[PDB]
Amino acid sequence: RTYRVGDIVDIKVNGAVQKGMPHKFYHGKTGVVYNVTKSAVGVIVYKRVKHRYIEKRINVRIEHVKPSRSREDFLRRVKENAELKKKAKAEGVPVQLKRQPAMPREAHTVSIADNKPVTLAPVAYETTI
Amino acid sequence: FKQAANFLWPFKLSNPNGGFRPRKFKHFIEGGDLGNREEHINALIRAMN
Amino acid sequence: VQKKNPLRNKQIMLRLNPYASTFAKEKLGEVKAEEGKPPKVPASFKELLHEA
Amino acid sequence: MGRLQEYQVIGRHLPTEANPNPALYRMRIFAPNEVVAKSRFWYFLRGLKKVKKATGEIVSVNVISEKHPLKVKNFGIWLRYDSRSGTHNMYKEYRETSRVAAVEAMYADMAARHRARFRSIHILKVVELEKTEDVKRPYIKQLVAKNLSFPLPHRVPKISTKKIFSAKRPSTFS
Amino acid sequence: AGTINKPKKPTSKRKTTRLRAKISKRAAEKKRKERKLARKNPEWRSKLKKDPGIPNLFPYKERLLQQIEEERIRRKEEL
Amino acid sequence: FKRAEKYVKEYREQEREKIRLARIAKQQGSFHIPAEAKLVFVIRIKGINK
RNA sequence: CGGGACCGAGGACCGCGCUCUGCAAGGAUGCUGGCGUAAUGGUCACCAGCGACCCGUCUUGAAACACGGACCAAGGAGUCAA
Repeated sequence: RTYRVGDIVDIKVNGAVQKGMPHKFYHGKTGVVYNVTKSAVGVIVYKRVKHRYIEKRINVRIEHVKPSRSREDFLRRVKENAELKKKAKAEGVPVQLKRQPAMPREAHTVSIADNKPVTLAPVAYETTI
Repeated sequence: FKQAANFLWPFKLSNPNGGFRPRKFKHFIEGGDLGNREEHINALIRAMN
Repeated sequence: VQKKNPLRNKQIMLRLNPYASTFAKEKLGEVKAEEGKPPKVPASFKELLHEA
Repeated sequence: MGRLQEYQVIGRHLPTEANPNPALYRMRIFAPNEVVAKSRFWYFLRGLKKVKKATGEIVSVNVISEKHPLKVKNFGIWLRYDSRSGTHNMYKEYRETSRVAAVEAMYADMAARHRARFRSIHILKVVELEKTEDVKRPYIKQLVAKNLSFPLPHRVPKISTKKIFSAKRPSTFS
Repeated sequence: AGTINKPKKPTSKRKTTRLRAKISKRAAEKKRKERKLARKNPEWRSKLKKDPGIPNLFPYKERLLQQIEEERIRRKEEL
Repeated sequence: FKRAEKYVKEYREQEREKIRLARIAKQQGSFHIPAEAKLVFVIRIKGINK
């Protein structure tokens, strides 16, 4: 994989080489590529110090760098928003374009005839014996 | 509901008549008054309002 | 000049809600339940309740 | 641990595409209220069936009232309590008129005799001793004895605490 | 001993602030130290704890074992 | 006036509807799981310190 | 439906209203008594209950240590010029 400047990458140092890592803070962090080398890459990371963000730069080998999927959902949602909006304009019917948080469950009825409940104790009697 | 609740100012209640539980800063299921108490919030609303 | 409690002053209740007088006269806070003989609880509910 | 009620709590795993009808689990929980009963029910399922509250639901919460609260009964309680050594089994007996009163007497008894709290006690079984010969403990055996009759020696009279001074020395014979 | 007639100097139960703070710090450092040794504990631990079982003085232990057998035979027949 | 009358009637009907659904499930030998609550009142009972 | 305490802000009318000759509806009025003076009120001294380390400076993160202070009157220290 040939990485390019401006690409957003994830840092995952594979292997159990955590005995002598100088900086374990950037493991699992996501940053922007500014410099490309054959076996190295320059990553811009932002750290939070109290109320402000400080900007740090690291040099990570390509073996610990994978492309990130941060904007995949945004570009995808833009695409079906455009497509369903075109479809809604075609068929003349309103449609929802906004994703919503999970709503509480409604009322429903659970049958008992084939699903008789099992009475449980705080310990299992099979374990007691 | 968003517009109605944001139109409503936050309610400034008084301290409950009869008080809190003896150890106030524990969970409701532990014998305190923090956390979710489900339909038991109505008695606290009567006491504080 | 003075906020008056509508739950203590009936005039503020009638100003904010004209249906309060109709509610009080028709006693809509004391509506009895619908008539009819209630069917008894099924037995299997009782054995499920009292099952050890 | 308070004015306890016994609740039948039935819950289940949330239905999925793989499992459209999950199994239902029923427990008898002695709790002060329904919120505590549901919390203890989910705690026991996390301990046993690995079913979390966030992925499960409560189907039913009901109150189990005593059938005959006016009949004197003997109750045997098999329980486990946690101390600094670890977990221990205990079987105890209580002469009460309801299961909930037996459980409150149990909780007070364990707190008094072993300093065990609510979270350190697990109630495994509460049973009715239907026959007199099923009673094992001597402190219940002496109470279920034939023709039980005893006096009450040295009864201090009940005098109001606001009446500071008395004119005659009280008697402790009635 | 002649404690009744000639008692010695009393042992004060009134704590001092320096002693209370020092004892609290010692308790905190002991908790952190036993947590660290629990993390670096080389002693073998069982995956499943030893369960004591049912007490013998329980009057319905035999019918509980009967319930266990009918449950396990029912499970074996179902499986 | 008419709107308050409608609201009072709706509250009474929704309460009787929940009771009727629970009774129908109990009579048919099942349990009616009520809908989860949609409104929560939250009160801050601890101070602004630490 | 009672029993109790504290409060009376504003000062022609306007408004929302209702039980609509009027009103408990955008903030207290009506009736009555004693006194008309140290009676209310205020100041000073003292007693009583409760509360309350001696100020300034230095130090460090802070206390402590250290330094100054017998009392009073007058004087007494970020000014001017480029």
